[PDB]
Amino acid sequence: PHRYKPGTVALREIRRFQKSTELLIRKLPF
DNA sequence: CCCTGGAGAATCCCGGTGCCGAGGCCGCTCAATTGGTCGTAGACAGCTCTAGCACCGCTTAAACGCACGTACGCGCTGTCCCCCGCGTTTTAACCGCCAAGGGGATTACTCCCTAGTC
Repeated sequence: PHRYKPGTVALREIRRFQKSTELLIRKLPF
């Protein structure tokens, strides 16, 4: 099982967003 | 007791082709310079006047050490509860299908506006 401990992918995924700069909110519901 | 070979998987990175738009080029174009005025407002004293610099001696009011003392931030213990990674499902926009008006241009019939001579 390729299950990582809670938070192991969290730091990576935070890095992924804080690199990005796009719109985080879907336009139609807004 | 704790370290790692192997493996799974995310990262860094440069080819490697397609695209749309940044920048250059063209044609106006309108607003900053500039001539003058004439009179406005601030620089230049100038008289004034007004609060502060330093000084004096007190007065106990705060400031600091010493000693008691005591309880709280922090670090130890344990459990427990609840949120995540992954697996399965369902709203959620997007692009095709159809037959009918709306309309904007677009051209055809024609009809009056225009203008000639026996």
